[PDB]
Amino acid sequence: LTFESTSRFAEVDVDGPLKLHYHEAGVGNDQTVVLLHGGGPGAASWTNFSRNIAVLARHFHVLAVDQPGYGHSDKRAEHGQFNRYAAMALKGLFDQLGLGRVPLVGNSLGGGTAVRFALDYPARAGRLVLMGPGGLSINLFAPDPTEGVKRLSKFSVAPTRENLEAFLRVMVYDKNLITPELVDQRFALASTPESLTATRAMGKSFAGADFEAGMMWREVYRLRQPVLLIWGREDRVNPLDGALVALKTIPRAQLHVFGQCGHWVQVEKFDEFNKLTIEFLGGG
Amino acid sequence: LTFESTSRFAEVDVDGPLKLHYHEAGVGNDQTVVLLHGGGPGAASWTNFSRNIAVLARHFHVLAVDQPGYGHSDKRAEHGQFNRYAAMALKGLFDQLGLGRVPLVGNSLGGGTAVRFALDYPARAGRLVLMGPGGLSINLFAPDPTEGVKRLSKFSVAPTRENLEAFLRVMVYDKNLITPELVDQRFALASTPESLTATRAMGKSFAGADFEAGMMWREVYRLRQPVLLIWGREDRVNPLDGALVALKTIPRAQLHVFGQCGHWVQVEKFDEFNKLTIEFLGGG
Amino acid sequence: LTFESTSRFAEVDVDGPLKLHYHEAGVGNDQTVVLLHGGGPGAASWTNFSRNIAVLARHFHVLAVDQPGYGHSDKRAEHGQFNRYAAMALKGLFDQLGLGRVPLVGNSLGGGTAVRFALDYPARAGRLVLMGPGGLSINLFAPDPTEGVKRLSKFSVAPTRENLEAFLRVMVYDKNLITPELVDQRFALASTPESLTATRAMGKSFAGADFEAGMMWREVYRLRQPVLLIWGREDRVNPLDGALVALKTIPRAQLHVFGQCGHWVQVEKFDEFNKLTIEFLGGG
Amino acid sequence: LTFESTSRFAEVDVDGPLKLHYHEAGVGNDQTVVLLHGGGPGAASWTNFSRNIAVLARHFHVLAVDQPGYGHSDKRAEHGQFNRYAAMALKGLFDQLGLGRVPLVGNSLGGGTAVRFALDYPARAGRLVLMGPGGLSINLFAPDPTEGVKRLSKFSVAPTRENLEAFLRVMVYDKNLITPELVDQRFALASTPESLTATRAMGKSFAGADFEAGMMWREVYRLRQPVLLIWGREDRVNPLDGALVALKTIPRAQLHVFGQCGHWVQVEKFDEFNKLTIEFLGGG
Repeated sequence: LTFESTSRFAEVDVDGPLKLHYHEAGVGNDQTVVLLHGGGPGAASWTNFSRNIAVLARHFHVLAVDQPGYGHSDKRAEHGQFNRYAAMALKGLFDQLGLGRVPLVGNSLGGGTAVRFALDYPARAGRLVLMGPGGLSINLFAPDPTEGVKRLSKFSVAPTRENLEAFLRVMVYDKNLITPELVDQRFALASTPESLTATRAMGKSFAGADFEAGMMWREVYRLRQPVLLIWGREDRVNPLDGALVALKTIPRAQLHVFGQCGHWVQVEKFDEFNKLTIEFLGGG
Repeated sequence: LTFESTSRFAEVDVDGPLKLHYHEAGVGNDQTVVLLHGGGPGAASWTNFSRNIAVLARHFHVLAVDQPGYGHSDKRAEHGQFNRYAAMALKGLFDQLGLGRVPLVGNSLGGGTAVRFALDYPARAGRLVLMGPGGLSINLFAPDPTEGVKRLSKFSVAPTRENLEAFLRVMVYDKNLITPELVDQRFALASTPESLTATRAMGKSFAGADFEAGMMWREVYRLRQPVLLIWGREDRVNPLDGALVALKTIPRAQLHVFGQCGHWVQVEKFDEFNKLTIEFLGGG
Repeated sequence: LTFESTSRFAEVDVDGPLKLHYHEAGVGNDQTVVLLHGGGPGAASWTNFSRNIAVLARHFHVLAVDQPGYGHSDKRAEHGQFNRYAAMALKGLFDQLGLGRVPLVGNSLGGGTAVRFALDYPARAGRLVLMGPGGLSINLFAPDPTEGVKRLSKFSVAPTRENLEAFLRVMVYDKNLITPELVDQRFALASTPESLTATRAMGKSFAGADFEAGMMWREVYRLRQPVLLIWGREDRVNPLDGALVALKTIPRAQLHVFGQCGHWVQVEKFDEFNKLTIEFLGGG
Repeated sequence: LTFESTSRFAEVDVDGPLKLHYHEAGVGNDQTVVLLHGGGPGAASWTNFSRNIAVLARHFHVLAVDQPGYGHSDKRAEHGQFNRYAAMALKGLFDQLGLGRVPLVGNSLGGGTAVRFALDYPARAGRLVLMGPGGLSINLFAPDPTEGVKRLSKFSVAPTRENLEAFLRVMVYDKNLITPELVDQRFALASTPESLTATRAMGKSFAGADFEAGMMWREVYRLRQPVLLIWGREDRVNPLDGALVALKTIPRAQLHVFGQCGHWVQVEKFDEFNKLTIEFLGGG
């Protein structure tokens, strides 16, 4: 399984044609699952889930979608509240691919997209696995913006290799995961004018007319499906105190916290993450 | 300054005439403040604030209002979401007394009413002092219903002196405050058939069409005034974990927690509560 | 597998001969695990883990020990801090059975025993699975004693069927688990003079010369092994706020919270509990 | 009331002579209070409390003490656990001035020193006011080291004006308080070779034999006096989650949180902090 063998494109309508890149694997399997990556500079489906896709493709039909603004999906300069926009894109892709009800797996911004989609198209969303998700999280103790969010912002406004590497280092517990290669590739993707325009448009979509769409901690008491919250104890971007309202108000919630783990849960606890996900989503 | 010398009635309009009983003192002072008691069986303005009224009336024009369902105020068999209903009553009283923008002090249910008023009539509410408020509180750790709320429900089903005294015991840290006289004064009001009709009417109001009006932890981010949250560390009705969302999301929040203090803060910590409130509200 | 086929006895020295009852199964397997039940009236190894033992005996050599004061183990009227006493008993049993390093699974009082044993004999304790454990838990929000602890206490002082059934009902989320049969058997065991003497001696062992042995939230930063904290979101005896210091200070900690689950985690989430335990403890 | 008019030295014994510099005012008043500043680079009694000293000296006999390692106090290259060391210095000063039992006000590091003193010399410490205290704080949600503490460490390694100004920025909510004058006054003290030797000596002291002396969240259950914990809601050094164990386990705790306030509470919320402190300490 490679970036190229799994690579696919689809065009959907969100206020016009919109091209979504995604990765597909496990086409023989009967349960489809959708993976949604996080929102940091240079984030994409393959770079964020590359290894998880191989493992999960043994049990499920995996669709790992590059969210609008990211990877090889379109990077419009104008859109509404990012999660609402990304959820409409995904709904376009569900209709095109003929999907019914599908479980969703989302990290950070992708978690928020998964929840916005689950609230807006309740019949189409199955079980949710959310790794340090944005939107449903509300930092009851941490001053906002957090250190990790400030380092994300600083890169958007001063896109240097040094700012990118500062962000990558607060994303993980074990800083030896941040190789000079991984910084080289993320910087190259992240610092293109189109990726920098997309990040600014994403970051400033939260303060707009439909800003309440991002405040999903107000809404998640409406979810009826089982939801697995997964947190790295040492997450500096979306810290653990952000889990509490979702854990309290989602009727069929569970929470798994990993010690010695940051924001990149699916990489830093690769084996334990994949086993939780396969078991919670049934087993394919 | 007695029950009799301070007693007042007003007839206000809430889908028809509604008699409110209240207590008024410090008519000599130019700064008005409204006190709103909690929703415990047999609660009323004088039994819950009698001694606070005397101290506060040195500095302020004090209106302590028996909420609908309580004391000598009308006890309708049917109404909407209680806080919405009680806030509309209060709005009626404000127009009749020609009050402009007035600070509000409120314990538990009357704290929820204060907030519902401050949200629904934003120009009419000043600084808020809220002691273990209901509605804007959401217990992130405490399983609902709490031990305190189960005792409130039990009295509603089996209205005996014993069930009233079990409720009063979990309302306070120092159980010696629960005198046979206080029990006799609460049980006299609590056990009238009008009072018992008002309690069921209230329970029904939280499950009805406008039930979201009760979930003010989703809305307090909209409050523009200074808000003093006051908690007893040992509150068994609305425990301390219920303060966190309001403290995070109210821009001009402050929190004061008293150790060795339960749900009846204005009495358990009389002198400290009176001094905090006088200072926070600007001293007269 | 039955109460009788698995039943075993061993005599150990703790300030004199002490008889411990325990249940043994999976003698063919190579990994031993020790199960330690909770401290509520009538609690025992078979009644608390009966079904889990069958499942876990497929992968491990299960030793489910009746803690001193419980089941068919001795019920002395005098001992030191209960967890220290129970940990010395278990150390006696490890030596007698020729065990080396063994993982431990403990609910509530048994969790505290497992931790006290892991701190006092560090080489003998493997991975720990702790379900709403006592001792390492400190209720940062919940007033102590909790509702569930009060109902435990009330039974010890007024051992009626009605008090026992009140305790059993706050131990679980789904109150239909508390059958008239389960109340009949627990009451019969719990209300014997020897079981009532043991419970009082356990309950009053926490306020004695070695009281600091019970305050294990001060010590768990010394644990070096992986530890799985498991909590029912709706636990009313040892609520979730008690997890936070252990989750923070144990280096290799994880936390799994189950929504719609009380204190009897291993029964109320039988399948999800057994799968977490088998996976965390390796797989046998 | 100036730096010069209030300046004092005492030579005390801590394994040998130790010069402490302090500021004294309100020699007219019979109730003494000691103020202990935080451990930020270039912190001292006058830069951290100058204006508080003037207000407090209307009511109290104020001693504001430059802790060892700071201001004009001795800056030894080696010492034990800092708080233990600083508390022994303070004990020396108490005996020389013939102080009996005196209340203590302390921010961050000086809050830890206040508590270490109150534990180690229980008869000599009165009421404690503690603003974002270190040592008794343990961050149940915030990954350690916090953003604030990493900036303190970074200055220690690369002592530039820029690194000092980055530290000051995360110390306060209103960044306009960080004037070029304050930066110049802190950077003057911070960048001396004695000061930079005192910072490393301090870091080494937290990893040494008596490192537990620093973990006072394990010991504050022993405090018998009233304790006012004061927190800025936006403290990025010692965040609000660090208050919870101390608030739970100090019998006579109170907590006051200010919204729109960081780590420098005595200045960010000058008038409210001065009024709380004067009232809590008994008004003179």
